[PDB]
Amino acid sequence: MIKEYRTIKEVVGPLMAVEKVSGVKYEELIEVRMQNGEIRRGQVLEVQEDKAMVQIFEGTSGINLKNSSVRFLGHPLQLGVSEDMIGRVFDGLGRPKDNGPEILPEKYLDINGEVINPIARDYPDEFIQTGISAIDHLNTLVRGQKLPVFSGSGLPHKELAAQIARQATVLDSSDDFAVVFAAIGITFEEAEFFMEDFRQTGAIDRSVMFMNLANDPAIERIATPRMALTAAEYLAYEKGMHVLVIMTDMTNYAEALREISAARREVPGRRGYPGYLYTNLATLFERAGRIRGLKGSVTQIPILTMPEDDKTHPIPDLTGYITEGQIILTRELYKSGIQPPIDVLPSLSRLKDKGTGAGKTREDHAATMNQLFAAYAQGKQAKELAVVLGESALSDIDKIYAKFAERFENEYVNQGFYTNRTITETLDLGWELLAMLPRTELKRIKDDLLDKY
Amino acid sequence: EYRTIKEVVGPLMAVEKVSGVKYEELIEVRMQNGEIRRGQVLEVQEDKAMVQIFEGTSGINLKNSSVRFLGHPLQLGVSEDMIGRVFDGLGRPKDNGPEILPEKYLDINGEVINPIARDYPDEFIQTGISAIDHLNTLVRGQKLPVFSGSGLPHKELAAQIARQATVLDSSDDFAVVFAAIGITFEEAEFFMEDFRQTGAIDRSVMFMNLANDPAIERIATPRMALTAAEYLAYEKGMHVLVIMTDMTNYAEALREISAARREVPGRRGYPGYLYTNLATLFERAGRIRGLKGSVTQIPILTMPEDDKTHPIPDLTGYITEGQIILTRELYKSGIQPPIDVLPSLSRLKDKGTGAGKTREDHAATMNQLFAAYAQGKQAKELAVVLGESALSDIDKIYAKFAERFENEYVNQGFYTNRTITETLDLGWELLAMLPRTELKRIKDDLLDKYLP
Amino acid sequence: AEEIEKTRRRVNALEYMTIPQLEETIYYIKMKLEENERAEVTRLIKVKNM
Amino acid sequence: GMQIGKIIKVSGPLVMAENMSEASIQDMCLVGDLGVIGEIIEMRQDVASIQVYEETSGIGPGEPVRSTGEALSVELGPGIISQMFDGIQRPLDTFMEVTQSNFLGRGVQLPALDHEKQWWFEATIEEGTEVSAGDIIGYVDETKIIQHKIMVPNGIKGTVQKIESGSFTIDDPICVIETEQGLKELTMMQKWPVRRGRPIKQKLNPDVPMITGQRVIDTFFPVTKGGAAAVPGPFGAGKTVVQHQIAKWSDVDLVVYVGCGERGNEMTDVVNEFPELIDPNTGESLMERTVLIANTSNMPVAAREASIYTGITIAEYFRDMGYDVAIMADSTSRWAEALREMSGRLEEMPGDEGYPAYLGSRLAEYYERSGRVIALGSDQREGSITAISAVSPS
Amino acid sequence: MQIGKIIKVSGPLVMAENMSEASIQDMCLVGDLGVIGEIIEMRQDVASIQVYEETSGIGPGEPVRSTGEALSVELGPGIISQMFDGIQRPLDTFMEVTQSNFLGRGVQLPALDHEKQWWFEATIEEGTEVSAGDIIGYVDETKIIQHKIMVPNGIKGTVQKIESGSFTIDDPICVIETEQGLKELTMMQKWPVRRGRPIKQKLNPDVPMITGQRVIDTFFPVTKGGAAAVPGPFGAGKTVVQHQIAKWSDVDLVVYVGCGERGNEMTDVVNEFPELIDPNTGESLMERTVLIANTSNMPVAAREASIYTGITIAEYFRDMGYDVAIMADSTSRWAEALREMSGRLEEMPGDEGYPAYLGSRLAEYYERSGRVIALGSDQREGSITAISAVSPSGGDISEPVTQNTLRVVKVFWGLDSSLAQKRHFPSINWIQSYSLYSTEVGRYMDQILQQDWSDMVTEGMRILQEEEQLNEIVRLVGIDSLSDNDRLTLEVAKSIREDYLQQNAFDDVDTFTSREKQFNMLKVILTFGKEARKALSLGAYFNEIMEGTVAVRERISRSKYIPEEELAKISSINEEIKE
Ligand SMILES: Nc1ncnc2c1ncn2[C@@H]1O[C@H](COP(=O)(O)OP(=O)(O)O)[C@@H](O)[C@H]1O
Ligand code: ALF
Ligand SMILES: [Mg+2]
Repeated sequence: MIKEYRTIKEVVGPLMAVEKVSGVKYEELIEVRMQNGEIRRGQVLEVQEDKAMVQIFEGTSGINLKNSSVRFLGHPLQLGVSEDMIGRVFDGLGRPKDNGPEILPEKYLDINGEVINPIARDYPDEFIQTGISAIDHLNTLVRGQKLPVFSGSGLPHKELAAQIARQATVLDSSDDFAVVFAAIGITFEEAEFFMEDFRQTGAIDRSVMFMNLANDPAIERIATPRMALTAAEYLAYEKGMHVLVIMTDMTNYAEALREISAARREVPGRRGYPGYLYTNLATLFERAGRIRGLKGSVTQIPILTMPEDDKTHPIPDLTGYITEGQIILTRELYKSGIQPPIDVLPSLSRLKDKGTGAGKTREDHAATMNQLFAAYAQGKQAKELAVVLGESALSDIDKIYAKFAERFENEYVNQGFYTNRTITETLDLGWELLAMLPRTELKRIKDDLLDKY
Repeated sequence: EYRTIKEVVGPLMAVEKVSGVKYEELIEVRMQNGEIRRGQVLEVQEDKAMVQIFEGTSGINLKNSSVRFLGHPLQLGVSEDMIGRVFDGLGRPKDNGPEILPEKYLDINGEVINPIARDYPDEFIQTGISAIDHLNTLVRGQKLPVFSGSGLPHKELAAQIARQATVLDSSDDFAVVFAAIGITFEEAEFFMEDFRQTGAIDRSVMFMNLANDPAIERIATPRMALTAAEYLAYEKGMHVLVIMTDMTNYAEALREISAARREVPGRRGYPGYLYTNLATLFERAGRIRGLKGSVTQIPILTMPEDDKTHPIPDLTGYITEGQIILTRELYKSGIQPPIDVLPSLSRLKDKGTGAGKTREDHAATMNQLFAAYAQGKQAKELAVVLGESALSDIDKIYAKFAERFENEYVNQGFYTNRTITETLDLGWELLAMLPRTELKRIKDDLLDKYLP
Repeated sequence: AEEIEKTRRRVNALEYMTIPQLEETIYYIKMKLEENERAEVTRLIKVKNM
Repeated sequence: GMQIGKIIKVSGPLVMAENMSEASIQDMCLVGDLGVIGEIIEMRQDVASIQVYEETSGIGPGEPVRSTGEALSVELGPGIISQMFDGIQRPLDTFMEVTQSNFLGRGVQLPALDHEKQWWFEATIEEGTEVSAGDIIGYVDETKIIQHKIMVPNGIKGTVQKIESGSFTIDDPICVIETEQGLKELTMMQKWPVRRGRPIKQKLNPDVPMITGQRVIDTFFPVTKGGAAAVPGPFGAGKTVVQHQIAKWSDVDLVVYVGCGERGNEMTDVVNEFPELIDPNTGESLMERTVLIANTSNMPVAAREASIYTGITIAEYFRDMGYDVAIMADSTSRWAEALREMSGRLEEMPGDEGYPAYLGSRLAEYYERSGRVIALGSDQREGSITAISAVSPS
Repeated sequence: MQIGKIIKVSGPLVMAENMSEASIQDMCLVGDLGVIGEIIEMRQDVASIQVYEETSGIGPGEPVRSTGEALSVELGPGIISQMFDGIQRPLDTFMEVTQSNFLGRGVQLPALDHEKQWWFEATIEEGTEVSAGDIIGYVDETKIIQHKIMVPNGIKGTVQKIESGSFTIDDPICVIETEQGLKELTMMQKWPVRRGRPIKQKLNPDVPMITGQRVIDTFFPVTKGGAAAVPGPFGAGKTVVQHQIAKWSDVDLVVYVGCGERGNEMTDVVNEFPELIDPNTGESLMERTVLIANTSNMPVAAREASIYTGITIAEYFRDMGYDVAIMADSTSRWAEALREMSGRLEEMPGDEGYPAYLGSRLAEYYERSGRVIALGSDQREGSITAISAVSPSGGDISEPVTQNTLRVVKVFWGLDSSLAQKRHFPSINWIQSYSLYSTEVGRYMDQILQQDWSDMVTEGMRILQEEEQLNEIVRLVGIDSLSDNDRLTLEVAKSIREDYLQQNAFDDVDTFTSREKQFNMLKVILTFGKEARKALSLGAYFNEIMEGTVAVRERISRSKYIPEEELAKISSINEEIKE
């Protein structure tokens, strides 16, 4: 029957307590009929005795207690999945916002998703050519990989994401990428720019998107990323597509969970954030990879703005412990006009060793790559010495390196947000940056690879 | 007997329908399968009393279980036949030897020593270590701890001091009371194997509390040792040496008990009454007026993150006379024992060293080798900043002194007993490198007596 | 004069960069630790009331 | 006639007892059958929470608790000179001999002063004289150096009805005053809380330079009669050497050495070396004009917290006789370690570096009680208290 | 017979009344779905059930049934080369029944295959006094590991009837005449994960382990039966060590436990293990590896079980007399699972919110490992080596997890971020890391090759210690006034860091260094710094001796690359450096 009660106990902020109820399940989607006719959705957070504590996604603004009702739906929050979702605009809860026809759902999947069996998993060794030498050579991106982009407030993190989805492809194949985007509490100006770039590319129709802007209620931001990953795996493993996931801003997502964590009077952890943050971010990031027997795949490129530009903040720290590597944008490289301002020293990719080599990219990629970082680290170390102790004080051997790191930033990394360089042009460029140093200083490339190149 | 179990939250359980219950009272749980488990009272109320079970509450049925109140806290069955016997953190036998008929049953808490009744420690103790006996002299009745760290060889040094501890010309053997607090079975076996292989077990009484044993078992372990050390020294007149390690695990056991009572911690997440807790154990020592016996306490603690401002070493320095500090830099170079003498001090070394005590040149050579090292260490650094060309002929000797003092004086070995005579003469050989003009602290009356 | 100039700029950097960078660094380090333990014991009082 | 309360709950060092409506806040109590040292902290209805400063093993519900009816106070009279006490004024020289033991047993309570010893009272005032708080009625040669002047205790206003010289104990009445509240008798013993200071007529500026005998002090860094000096004491700096020369050569009447909290063997130093100092003007021991406070680190925290508050109360008492008293604190860094411990046990909001937030006000309470003051009474004699405290930072 | 009724559901915490017959630590079937849970606390008739599955869609009023037994595992044939979840359920069989690639709810499956037929070869004969731990027979589960079936604990009697044949794990293979009566024994025994398997005596581990890593086997060694911790930040190399240690350990069994990490890590581990063929055996590394996997997105309470499950499986194999190495990657996620439960239990949190009993549970875990005399008349020698990975936030090892860990472990493999970003691998901080076994392993290694290895290792550590002293006094001052003698030590430390410590797992050669190779490379670099000291003390300038030794100094670089057969190449560098 229609389970709806009218005995409200108390309303405190985004939380709400109903008494004299029965049959209420945990994580149950609810609806609040007020004294004026408005409907606001919510989820159950705790059920004890005849009481139920719920969280209102749109907030409790102007709600009379005596004359309101709570409609329990008896099921968790679901998403109407269908292939007609392609090229549609949904809000942060799932309602379409592009003023189009209603989707006829082929299925209703729980937004929480499901855990892929590690035995049923397929290890992603596929190579993705992103057109960016700092990624394709240094921190290789593979299909089915968990590789986020760390950025800060004001940094061109939105320019870099459009560049990657515009230029992403795989070697010896013609398959296209079904991009899935999710806006989490961002401003309208960032979202509109992303929309205009997607239109320009011609991939807008392929992408499925969920929109939660800054003026939207913060409580619903907890469910918006779970909307996308449910629709992403729906198109990948069930429909047989290669799905790419790009989300921003994940920083606003963590802020949304802390609001409920603070409203629920829970036991805080680091900087007031809830203790289960590593787990809660894991429910989202581990929804990626390939399954044996299915032609689909889920690749994730998260985006977060580091609060106070601090990597030891709980948001970017726990993200690194879950995701396979990261891509870090520094304000110092953007300060110098480097596009993209990718700092490749602290960045890393962990799935690339199986994605490079002969037959995948180039035979000698691994040896050049290893040789690059080591010499860049010392060249940057020498530049930081030149500016302090003087140019002449630096050793002549180090002084050759000081120029090594200068060209490796203005020419190698700095390539622009619209340059799709090939993997052959990227690795050939890398040797040209290693030909400066004498052959004796290239110790982590074998003679066989040194002689042939 | 009570069969009223109301609440069980982890290893803690509450028993209602109680009367006359006391704090830290021993209880005994009779389970539904006949299994017997013991416990201690962490909190009492008029209608209920909470207790922590040592073995835990795994598999306990509240309805069909029973609890027996003993009416007495953790007491020690003290006796003189304890010499050579090894117990656990609760006084239970561990070596499977013959049973001990207790002469008395004393509560492990003890009593506070009257400060005017306390006597002045005057006798020197030869630990066999040059870095200690010469520059940081231990005195019979002194509280002198050992500040170590996670990974520093404090177990080898703990086995060396208790093995090489002896008093000069006293004709009475030193008594050793060793108490392992929450150490691993490997480190515990290293201690037990070293005391048996050298015959020091014939002089020692060992209490062994492992790490996996209950937290309430770690708290009573120092109280067990000091109560027996109090009995051997003050009731029998023996000279007792008390050694404890690791002291940090005793503090963590207080935290598990403090959080079990929902007490808000103090500085750095530790209970507020720690100062009283540590001083209660550290001040149960020293010679007593009218009694020939004496208690010498040597705690050993590893500093978290090698921090001296941490509550464990900060409060210990306020209670104990001095501190022996080990450094990670000296251990990674091969200096055994890695005892840095610059931050180490002894607040009672002045009475321990002198004529009749050790030798007349003890105080002078200490102050001479002390300043010679600080000057030699800064000279070696001057060779790194200004190069060897800036070092003069005198600075080259000072840099050579520190290097030899690190490798030949302090670096003696964890199995090397050096007499007070062999220690002072080595200092003179290391000081013989510098010219006399360098040696200013030592008067020429004694400088012309021992300088080779 | 050349070695005078190498030492001169060596000295200058220490006074104008290395030592001041540390001095400000220590200030921020000590600042954080105190408020962190100050705010950490604050919630422990609130949790004790639960 | 104190109302005995019954413990209802015991947890850690904290003990709860009901039926306590008669007791007042911050009073001292003998907790349990044993009678350990307990201070009332908070009280709700008839239930009072009591922080126990001794070990709490062996105590539980049902055991009674007796309130002393007063806050931490001191017995002030003849006997106090040349006798050693602790932070809560427990006579160690009496504990040693009477108990026949070398320990301070839990629950063992002994009176501070000697209530059985005979003293020759020399009546200096005659009957019929209007008296108020502060006037001296007579003195007793308590010690060879000092003339203990018995004063009229506070709160007494009337006419001297009958007085006579002779020999009495500190519990015997030596005078009778015809007050507004009826006839009242006065003894040579008076109690005063260590928390609140003794009242005065008018505090004065310490402008009388003190002659310490040390050239570096009296010339460049002089302390005045009623001043205050803070001394760091790093090991090896001869901190005890400078201390002994000040307590011996300074032109003061009485020295009140206070050991806040000290290491056992470091304290034994002071118990043996301080009596070994000879007073330069007569040739007797310095103990004759000194009242020593002895607290090791394992003493109850109330002894370490109120260690300086005890001696300053004794100093203010002798100050009101017109005497100039020098009080010595070594070390105050350990005294704050007692207040830091209190802030943790009481679950208070912490100040800087763990010390309580009221640390600055507590130090203000102490050093503001010392100084050149005008004691109460018709004589308007000038007393002096000079504080020489020692600090030992971490 | 009691049917409990739920009264509260708060995340993975479910409270239910009418439980008065059940006991603590009992497994339960919660809700209409029947999800797996466990009682953690008990108040009156209400029991707090720690649920090991997702609790979405469960409310008050649903039935809950106990099982009477605690969390246990099936120790018998069919466990080798198989992966299971936190409760030891076979994930491969989980796929075959539900017929889906996704994890479900409310399903219980036995760990081992009870219908599989094995060849039990009886070793003991009827009429022998037997007790707990005695071996009555064996089943060759793989080529190398001889799975010996032993007498379970609590069974002490005389064998009456026993013979070989083809039986299942359930089928009775022996009948023991005990005092209680005639008891039938099976090839499978159940054992509680939170109760450690008993032994006869705890021995001290002094036999070191050959891991193949140069920084490990030389400066910070771990003995068979030791406890090593690997703390470090993300991307530092914590999982690379666990994989490479398992691939090249001389142990008889490997128990790799994935705790709260990434599911993609488990995939390549299960695929690469059957390919890593041991040439001396012909079999692979998979046939001695037992995998337990509970990923980060799986239920949080299951992370507790995964830790106690692997250490229990290691004890079933150490009782046979075989060396076992258990891998805990990562311990931090387990610690997180406790705090999240402690917050829902309104318990008093410690530093960073962790429960105060964290150091107790850690001490209760590592104390199971070590060299032990297994129960039985043969007095067989077993050992368990614990290699744990800790993941402190921001590389801050001052967290309680790492601090409590370093108070019970003996080896500390601290990983550094600054070296990992410089592509230095394995990124082990030499100054920061340590090993309490470095003294005893030095004595053993001194004897096996008959060379003063303990003191030439001390010389290498001293050189690396002297560099840190120089580098710290020279970062800000600069090296321009560096004395000629001091500059040599800098070039000695640089050779030690890039040639010996810097090694890559991916290259087939650098992955393994034998005991003969680790000496030859050390002999070249150490004799270089010792004899080139004599060159600089011959009135030589610094600039010179280097310029005329670039050819020797390069052969020193590729010294790791020399194949095991061609070691003479490495030892021949000692004479050319002298000349
Ligand atoms: N011993 C090693 N040799 C070569 N590369 C390594 C080594 N250890 C770590 N790395 C590099 O670091 C990356 C992350 O290592 P991993 O152990 O997964 O990090 P974590 O510390 O997060 O477990 C790897 O993908 C690899 O490229
Ligand atoms: F990325 Al990790 F431990 F695997 F930090
Ligand atoms: Mg890892």
